[PDB]
Amino acid sequence: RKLALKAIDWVAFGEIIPRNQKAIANSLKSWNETLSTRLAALPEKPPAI
Amino acid sequence: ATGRIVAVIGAVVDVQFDEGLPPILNALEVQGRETRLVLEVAQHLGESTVRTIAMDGTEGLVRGQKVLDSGAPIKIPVGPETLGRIMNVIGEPIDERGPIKTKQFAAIHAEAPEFMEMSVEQEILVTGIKVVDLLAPYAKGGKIGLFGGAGVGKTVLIMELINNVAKAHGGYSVFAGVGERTREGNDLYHEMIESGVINLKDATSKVALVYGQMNEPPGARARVALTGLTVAEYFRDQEGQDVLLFIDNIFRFTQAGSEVSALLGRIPSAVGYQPTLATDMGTMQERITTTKKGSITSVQAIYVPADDLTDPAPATTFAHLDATTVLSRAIAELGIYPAVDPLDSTSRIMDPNIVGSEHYDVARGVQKILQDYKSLQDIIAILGMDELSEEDKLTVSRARKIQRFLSQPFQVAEVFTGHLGKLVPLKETIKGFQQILAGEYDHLPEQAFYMVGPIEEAVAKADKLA
Amino acid sequence: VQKLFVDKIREYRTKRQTSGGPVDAGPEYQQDLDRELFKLKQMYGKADMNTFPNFTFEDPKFEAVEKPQS
Amino acid sequence: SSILEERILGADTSVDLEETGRVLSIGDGIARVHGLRNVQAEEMVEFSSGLKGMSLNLEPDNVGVVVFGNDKLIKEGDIVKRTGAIVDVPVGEELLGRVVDALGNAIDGKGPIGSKTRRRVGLKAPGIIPRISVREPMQTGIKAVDSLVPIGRGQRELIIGDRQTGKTSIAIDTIINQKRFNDGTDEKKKLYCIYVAIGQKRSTVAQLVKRLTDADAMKYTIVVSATASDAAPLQYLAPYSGCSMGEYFRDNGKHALIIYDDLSKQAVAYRQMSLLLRRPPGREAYPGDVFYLHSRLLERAAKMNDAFGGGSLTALPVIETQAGDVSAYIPTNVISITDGQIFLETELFYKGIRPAINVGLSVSRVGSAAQTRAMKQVAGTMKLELAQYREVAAFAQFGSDLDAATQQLLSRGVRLTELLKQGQYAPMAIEEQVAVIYAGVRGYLDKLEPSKITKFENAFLSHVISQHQALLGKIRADGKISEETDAKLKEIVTNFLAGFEA
Ligand SMILES: Nc1ncnc2c1ncn2[C@@H]1O[C@H](COP(=O)(O)OP(=O)(O)OP(=O)(O)O)[C@@H](O)[C@H]1O
Ligand SMILES: Nc1ncnc2c1ncn2[C@@H]1O[C@H](COP(=O)(O)OP(=O)(O)O)[C@@H](O)[C@H]1O
Ligand SMILES: [Mg+2]
Ligand SMILES: [Mg+2]
Repeated sequence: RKLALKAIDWVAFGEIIPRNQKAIANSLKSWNETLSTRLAALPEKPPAI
Repeated sequence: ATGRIVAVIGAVVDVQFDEGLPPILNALEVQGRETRLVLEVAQHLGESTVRTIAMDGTEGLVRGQKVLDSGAPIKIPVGPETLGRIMNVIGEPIDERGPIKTKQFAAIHAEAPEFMEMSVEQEILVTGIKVVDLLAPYAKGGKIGLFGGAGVGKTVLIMELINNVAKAHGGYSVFAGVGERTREGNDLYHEMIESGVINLKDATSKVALVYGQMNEPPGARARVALTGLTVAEYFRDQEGQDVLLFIDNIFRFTQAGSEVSALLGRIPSAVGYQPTLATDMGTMQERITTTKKGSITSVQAIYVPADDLTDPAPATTFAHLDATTVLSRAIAELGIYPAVDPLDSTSRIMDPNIVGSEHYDVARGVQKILQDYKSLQDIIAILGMDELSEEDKLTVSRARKIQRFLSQPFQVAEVFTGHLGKLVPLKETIKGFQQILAGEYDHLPEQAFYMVGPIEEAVAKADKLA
Repeated sequence: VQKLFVDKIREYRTKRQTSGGPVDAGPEYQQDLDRELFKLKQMYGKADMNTFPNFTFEDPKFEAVEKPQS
Repeated sequence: SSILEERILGADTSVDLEETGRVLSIGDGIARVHGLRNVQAEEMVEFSSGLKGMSLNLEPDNVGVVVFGNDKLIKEGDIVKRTGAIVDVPVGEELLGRVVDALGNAIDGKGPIGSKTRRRVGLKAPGIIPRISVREPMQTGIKAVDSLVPIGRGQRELIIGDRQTGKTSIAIDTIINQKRFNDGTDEKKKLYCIYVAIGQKRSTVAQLVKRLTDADAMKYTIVVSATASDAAPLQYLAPYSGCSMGEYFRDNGKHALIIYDDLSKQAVAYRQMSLLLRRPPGREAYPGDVFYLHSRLLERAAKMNDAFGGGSLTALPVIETQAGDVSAYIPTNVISITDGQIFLETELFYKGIRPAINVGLSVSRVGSAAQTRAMKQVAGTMKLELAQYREVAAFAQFGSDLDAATQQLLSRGVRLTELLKQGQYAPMAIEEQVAVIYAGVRGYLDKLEPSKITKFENAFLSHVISQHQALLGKIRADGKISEETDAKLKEIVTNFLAGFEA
């Protein structure tokens, strides 16, 4: 079951504060939510033949 | 196998045999007439006596007049030579172009398909009408009803679903006329000859026709609907095609079945109908199915008596449909044509996984703004518009731009008003209602959203008036 | 009716003498078993006998983020 | 092939003297039979061609008989035989996972059902001694049902409303939602289900077996089916046959559930069948005993005491009404047999409340209040906070401004109204319900926007099943939401609210 964990990084991760680059992080967590549970149902193994 | 007439009441001839009683729903041949008179056995009244229902007129019959037994039900000639020909209840050519020569014959009465011959697969049949594409999408292989009073548009709407679906169809087609007027059944012959669907000269015709109109005796209108239903089953089970089927009007299968039920000796049920109102309907409608051998795409026009939807004859048809298009009278007093009730029309495929999750949210989100205009009509009628809030002067002005943007000019209605019939695609209605729900057109008036096609004509009509 | 019990077994054994499928098919069983064999493939799909899955997938390209900082 | 030959050697050709009555008439299903001396009432008689029928009227000259099938193979002068048995259907657990007709013959084609015991369709409801009160819950997974209008086990609850409002879907999320107990370990949390389809076309009942087989729901139900094509004495016999397979469970220990879809189509099959027997009409040409027709059905839904087995039999009758009028003849006769109701409307469905339950009118004799212990905490206060809302929240025209006074309370309702909405064929659990209801009443949502709470729910729910699985297992096991369990949830909602929208 090849799967990685992470840290709790949701609070200030949208507060990256680029040169008015709010969309850089506001799109970044938006990719982060959908990719998490969807790749979890990929990571372990295929079913029986 | 012979017998004599004993009693005659209207269209219920009594007949006594001597040996060889015919089983129920045989055919009997009355000897000594100029035309063909076929009697179909209904009952068995005891001690060698049957009670029959006649297909043509019974005037001129005397008692003792002989009656001969066929041996079989009403059979009609079915096959690929039936296309381009008009028939009646017993299957004789009434186009005066000569006989119909097929290799096989099909009885009028057959059973229903089983449980394990059903097909569940659903799709979407895009038509080109905004009210039907958005709010209540039709399927490809399911029954459709068009409920309406008298003078609302149940057949101008059915002349569109031929003009949009029977042109781009690949398989065959079957039309049936049950109890509606005869000049309309003549303008379907002189509009399918001109437009290449009927070919008088060779075998390249697509549609079949079957006709019993509102001049017949009521033993014929009660059985003409089982005739076009049989020519549209050979093209399903034995040829394997994808057939259409247009029925107008299917109420007269039932209106003319409570005119011969009084004289068979039966106590009447509620408001005057026969005791068996909803078993003969569930035996005619249970054969109009998509199955594992073909697919019939029904479109039936249904009449509601005296503009009442709780009457027992319309309100038992509802369990046999998939889509539903309840039309209305008070809508059509405003001018919204097709006068479809957006709140009363359903489907079984309006679903976010089938119709697509973007479309499903413009669907449910435009009913929400339409209900909230209805729920304030008590206060607006008495008090006024001017005693409302500012948020609820913005579900009133936005839901009067949406009602007007459901009326579309039809192709068959160019000859009435002189306006070009418009067909919209599916993807240009979802895009065109999200720009009324989000609030981009809140400066354009409401006379610009009226009787236009795609949404760019609404800003163009608004460009004209200035 | 054991005299009928023997008479439906003995004309079942005659059916067990078969050469090519149907005995009295003619144009009937040949057309129907070919009409039905299409319908189990028509709305189902075009599939051969033993061909394996042949495709290729491309993943999302990992772009970078430019950031002058401090 | 070996299968046809082995079916023909097992056939028994037994012959005996029958008892036999010549036919005198046949029309529209009724066969007045001369002869038949020693016949019983409600006996099953058998025509010559293979048809079957039930002799209702006895009379000195003739004997009225109605047919289970079709009346065109029957000619005057035929032969009617005697079976010798009041009408009975097979019963057992061996019918589980099938679709059957109204006399117990399979219409799915998986074969002959191997059944061993036969039980009448006209048996009697149990009296006053062998019952007990309603102790247990029945979870539907709907959130407007489980919190506000709970349903015990053994309680007749009426789903009433119009056409195309949600009456079938409400009773099919209930079939799906018991999947989690039926693969569990204890034999007293299961719920075996039964669906009775009366007056429905076969392109709805063959489509509902599809929706009940991807989710593997069909491995624990039975479908008794009498379609609109059937004989009118087969739509009359169907709920009395489906209810008699329910009482294999209840009279042996387990817990059953039964849906009649619907019971306004078991009445017009009694009006027609008993007008052609020349019985005089009552109101709307209904017979005299339509109240006795439904009442002798809805009283078998018992809850037995624990010295008999303790089993239960819930019932969920569906009723279609015309134009939303509840004062009709057949509605009011069945409102006053059931303990509680669920009033489904149309203006709720279209404004957006789906499942469209009128939570104001959906009264329920609460069933000894077997809601559950943790839901009592959060939906006890919810019931009052929603009731406080409905008295005061119907203006649509504002002139004055009282944000400290009124606008705080009506902001608690729209956060709890839009919480109550649900999807379709995805029913929740009870501890996944306690979590999402906790966050609504404890003020932890008044800083959102109401157009984002349906989006807030699924992101919340996916976070707790993934990261907090040992949290929810202490609510389901311990029953209550304890004070230290109140402590742990206080951070999780606020930690997620700190990083929800970013
Ligand atoms: N929870 C839900 N949320 C939104 N829509 C729903 C929900 N449940 C059902 N629907 C939709 O409502 C429509 C009617 O539901 P349903 O078929 O159960 O009504 P019904 O009254 O049983 O129909 P009938 O009158 O034919 O018996 C369906 O199109 C269904 O997709
Ligand atoms: N789309 C439409 N646009 C304009 N007028 C219409 C439309 N549909 C119907 N009408 C009017 O309503 C009438 C409807 O009658 P018709 O559809 O022929 O039969 P029915 O009485 O069964 O509806 C038509 O004569 C026409 O005047
Ligand atoms: Mg018309
Ligand atoms: Mg229903």
